[PDB]
This record gives sequence, structure tokens and C-alpha cells, in this order.
Amino acid sequence: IVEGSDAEIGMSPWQVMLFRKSPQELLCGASLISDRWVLTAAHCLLYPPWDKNFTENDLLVRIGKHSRTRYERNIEKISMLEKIYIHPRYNWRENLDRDIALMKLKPVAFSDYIHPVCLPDRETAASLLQAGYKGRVTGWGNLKETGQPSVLQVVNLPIVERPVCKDSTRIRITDNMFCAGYKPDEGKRGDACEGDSGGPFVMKSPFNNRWYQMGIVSWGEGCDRDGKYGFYTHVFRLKKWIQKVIDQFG
Amino acid sequence: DFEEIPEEYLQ
Amino acid sequence: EADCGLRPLFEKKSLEDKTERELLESYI
Ligand SMILES: *[C@@H]1O[C@H](CO)[C@@H](O)[C@H](O)[C@H]1NC(C)=O
Ligand SMILES: CN(C)S(=O)(=O)Nc1ccc(Cl)cc1
Ligand code: NA
Ligand code: NA
Repeated sequence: IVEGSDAEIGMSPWQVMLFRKSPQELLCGASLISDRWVLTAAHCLLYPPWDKNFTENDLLVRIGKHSRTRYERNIEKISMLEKIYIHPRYNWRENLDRDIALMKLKPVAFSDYIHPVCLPDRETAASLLQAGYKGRVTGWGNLKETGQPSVLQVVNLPIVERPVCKDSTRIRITDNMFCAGYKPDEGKRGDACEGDSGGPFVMKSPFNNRWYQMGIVSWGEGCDRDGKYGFYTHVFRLKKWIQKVIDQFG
Repeated sequence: DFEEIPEEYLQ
Repeated sequence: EADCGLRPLFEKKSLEDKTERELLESYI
């Protein structure tokens, strides 16, 4: 996260770290959506242009963390993966359309540090996914494009008007994406960066005071560049697939 | 860079 | 979950984090 700040303890208890077993390293962010299910970006698991195609046994998830590099004894919990599910129409060939995946875990025990985020209903999505409305992005990714944080970072960023998103890039933007970030004239800054992808973009509903995951950190062009925006998987738009997977395999 | 995690999670 | 999105160290205790108000103020 560029131009963010250190998270408070327990601020993002749905945060998950996707961790490579060997070599031991941070791969991506992710989020806890129930005691047995973790949501992330498909490209964190499958990206053939970079020869990436992880199997369950290649990976762990680390839940409850704050420190990036520390083993947080008696706080974090480390879970093995039972199964990965990638969206069947994830477009790794072109533009990362439908950049979403689920990982089924044993259940993790909830605690002060470990708690699931909500997934949006149609109405919460319609109400909150508006240009100018801010969400929150969290992760352990790099602090700048060109270094790495001690603890989880947080930044709040406004959703951007779709034509501005489209006009910022040559990539084809779809309805399964939204973009967020400040404009050059807005002064404030901030973005996801390398290692943040797969993590959550959340909003706190003013109606029921719950946190909802509206987006997944999907892609960008550099980090925190003027005139560029971060792109996020539109979780609500893909929720029927999420439910189908959990209903079938949960 | 990362602190070793308990061996039980790598079995 | 019925309890989703309510943080033990924040909403459950009626404590506000340092920047959530920025989000609320944007929901205009
Ligand atoms: C990824 O790996 C699985 C299992 O080895 C394989 O069956 C699948 O076809 C691969 N997907 C791509 C796009 O290469
Ligand atoms: C350009 N990327 C590979 S990055 O360095 O991770 N930057 C980035 C910026 C924004 C978003 Cl949403 C996702 C990724
Ligand atoms: Na364009
Ligand atoms: Na920018």
C-alpha cells in the first residue's frame, strides 16, 4: 500500500495473507468470508503468462496477522487449503476480467483478530458503489512502486467515475471491475501495490454499521501514479458464482 | 525475510 | 455469517477506528 498508514490492531480481522510454502514468501492478500472460506483474486493463483498455477499444497493462508514478517504466536492462525476454485470465465488472457477465486480451508477459530467480512447484497452494492464514496484497502504489499512495511497498511480511497477509469488506461474495462483512487487535482494520494493484490476493498455500511467487501485488489499500472487508478473485482457482480461454489462444496 | 513458521504447518 | 462485518475490537465494543469517519463522510 502506497501512502497509507499502519493498521490498528484488529482493524481488518478478515485480512488474510496468502503465503507460499517454499520459498516462504508473501504472495497476495485475501479475505475471510466464513470459518472455512477465503476470497482472493484469481490471478494470485493462476496466471499462465508468468508460469503461475498454484496447487493447494503449494500454499498456506495466515489469518489474524498484523506484522508482515513475524510469526505472531498465539494470535495468527495458519490454515492449509482443501481446494481452490477459480472463476470459470476468469480472463487471464486479456484483462483479468472476473478476477476472483475461493479457497476452502479445517475451520479457523474466530477471535479478536480473526472475524469474517460480509459480502454485499444488491441493495448495499447499489447504494455504496458510487463515484466519490470511499472504501478501504489493506495489505502488506510494497510501500512504493520503486520499501516494505513492518505491519499491515491501510488506505481509504474514493470510487472513481467509470468514464474516468476507462479513460485512464488502454486496457478494456468491464462491468466486473471498478476503479478507485484520487485524481491528480485532488491532492491526496494512495494505492495498492505489489503484494496487495487479492486483498479486500471494504466499505462500512452507514445503514447497519457492518463492513462489506465490495472489491478485490485486482490490477493497476504501476502504483500511485498520477492519472492512474487501481482496479478492483466487482464482488457483488460475481456473487452468484461465489454462492454456487459455497452451496455446492461448502 | 520472514520468520520461520512452525514445522507443523509445512507437513 | 449473522455476525459478519462487526469487528470484535471496534463495532462489538462501540469503538471507532481512526479513519472510518472519512468513509462515512464520503457517503453523501
Ligand atoms: C493449472 O493447473 C491444473 C492442474 O495441474 C491444470 O489442470 C490446469 O489446466 C491448469 N490451468 C491452466 C490455464 O494452465
Ligand atoms: C502494477 N501491479 C503489479 S502492482 O505493483 O501490484 N500495482 C497495483 C496497483 C493497484 C492495484 Cl488495484 C493493483 C496493483
Ligand atoms: Na481507455
Ligand atoms: Na493514481
